[PDB]
Amino acid sequence: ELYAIAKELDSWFQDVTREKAIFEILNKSNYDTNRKILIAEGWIPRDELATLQARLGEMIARLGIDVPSIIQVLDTNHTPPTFHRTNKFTAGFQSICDC
Amino acid sequence: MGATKILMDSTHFNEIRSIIRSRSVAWDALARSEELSEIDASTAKALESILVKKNNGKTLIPLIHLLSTSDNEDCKKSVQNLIAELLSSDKYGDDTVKFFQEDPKQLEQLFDVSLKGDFQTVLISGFNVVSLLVQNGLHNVKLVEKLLKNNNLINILQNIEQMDTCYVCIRLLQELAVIPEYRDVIWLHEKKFMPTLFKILQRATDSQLATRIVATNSNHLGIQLQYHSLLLIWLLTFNPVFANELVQKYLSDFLDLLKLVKITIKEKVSRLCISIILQCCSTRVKQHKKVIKQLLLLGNALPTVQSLSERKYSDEELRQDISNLKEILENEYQELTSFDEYSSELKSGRLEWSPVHKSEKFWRENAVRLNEKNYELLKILTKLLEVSDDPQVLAVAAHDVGEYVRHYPRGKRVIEQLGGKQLVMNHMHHEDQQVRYNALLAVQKLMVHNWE
Amino acid sequence: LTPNQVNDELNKMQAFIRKEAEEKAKEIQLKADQEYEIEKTNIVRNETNNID
Repeated sequence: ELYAIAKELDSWFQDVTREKAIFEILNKSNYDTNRKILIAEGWIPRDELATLQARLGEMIARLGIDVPSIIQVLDTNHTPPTFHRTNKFTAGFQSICDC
Repeated sequence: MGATKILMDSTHFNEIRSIIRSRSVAWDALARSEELSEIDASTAKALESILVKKNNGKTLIPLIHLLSTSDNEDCKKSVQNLIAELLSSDKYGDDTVKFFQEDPKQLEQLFDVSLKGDFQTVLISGFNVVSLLVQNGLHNVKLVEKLLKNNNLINILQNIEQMDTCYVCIRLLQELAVIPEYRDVIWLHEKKFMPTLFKILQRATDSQLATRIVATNSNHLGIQLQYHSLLLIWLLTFNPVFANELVQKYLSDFLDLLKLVKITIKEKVSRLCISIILQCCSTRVKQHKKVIKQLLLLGNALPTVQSLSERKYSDEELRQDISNLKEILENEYQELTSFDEYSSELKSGRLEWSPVHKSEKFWRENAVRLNEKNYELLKILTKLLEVSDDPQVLAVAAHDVGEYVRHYPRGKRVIEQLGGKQLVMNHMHHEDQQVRYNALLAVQKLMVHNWE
Repeated sequence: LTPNQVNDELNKMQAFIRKEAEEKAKEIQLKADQEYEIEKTNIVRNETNNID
């Protein structure tokens, strides 16, 4: 039985880790029985809205329920986060930038 | 006039309806050149004009003549659109609804004249007929009986290739059956279609998402079919006595609900299906024992109840319903005596698995009375095992042989006097995996606990 | 998609949930009718049997 289990236990480890992590991260939103919708907020880059919509094209493709847009930008009074991109050739350079 | 509209959810055929609404057929020629009564088209033009800037229902009487005298393959479309549209809003007319429930002569033969030729004309004519039937004072069973006995509908309901026409045809039936008056009537020849519906359900549970088979079908564009099918069953099952036979007629389909409750996520099916089974298992009917045990045997839904109980649901209905299901599912058999049933099953020569077979919490005082005959019956069972070759039979006995020591400590001596230890050693290498695995379990626990 | 369409995903789903609950309630009324039927028939049977 060890021979058989070995093929799958390792995979299942990181698999189940993915589910626990995804459940946790989704759990940070607010929900109540009041509304069928889910109350959530998050912070999203602005130069990829079209890509976000296209990727949500799958949301309307197979699991479709016909509520495509979940994006509506409002304003706040707190400073936004700062972030940028990195590349393979610059693994070290970019790290020390924000270190 | 004021009534209850029908067929709102469907969308594909709304445009088909609109196809002729935006058009206009040539009525003048029909009666102008020896094909229609010279007044039919003249007053038909006036009626069409009345559709705007006016709002008084006696002039609708002659259309019976027109449809009776109707001769062209599609001229009937204008009048059937009239029928389907005068109901679109209460603003139309002043004396429509009252007259239908008065004279049955016209209404009865409306069905007779229609239901021929084109698919779409048949569909819309049936829609108009049933919609008129919706209103109070319209309960003539003969119309629905003749509708059922005809093969014209099944000639298209069998079209597994297209799901739209079959959708609408099945859909109108639920509104037809809202009242029990027609559930029984349909039950006579109901068999023509529920095999098809169960095929639809089997395909649904067979949903292969690795290939595109839901083309334009999602986004409320085809999910409605199951939402209304399950409603049809929850409707026809409002009667216990009639609900009994089907459960005693088809087995696999009913068991398929456990698979159904797993694949999809949409709420439109969960509460619907669970209620059907809840009705199926109530003592309110005078049969609630024939199929429950086999449901437990092949079902093994015990893991599922907690799984769905823990998960997320905003509705206030299914939460208690699943608790009812669980309490009636486990208490019925898992909370039962064993020794009597144990003897009954062993004497029959039939050995299988059951909650009694593996359950142990309810085995704290069975062993003492298993020694009443000095284990005569159980040792004879062991002998038949020695003269048996059924792997399940081999495993089940050894299971309780092990349960002996697991519960009862001093029965080791009788086990020793059995002399089957060498036969257990022989069973070690028998071909089946399960038999030798369970035999190793039994012999290992015997030897280790023998000192224990 | 289009920002002006964000009201359609609200109103259409409003209608969808409304019709779901409407069907649920219209069949709950049929359940009430069935309850009427049984609790009428049983009570009348029990009383009229003693009357007989």
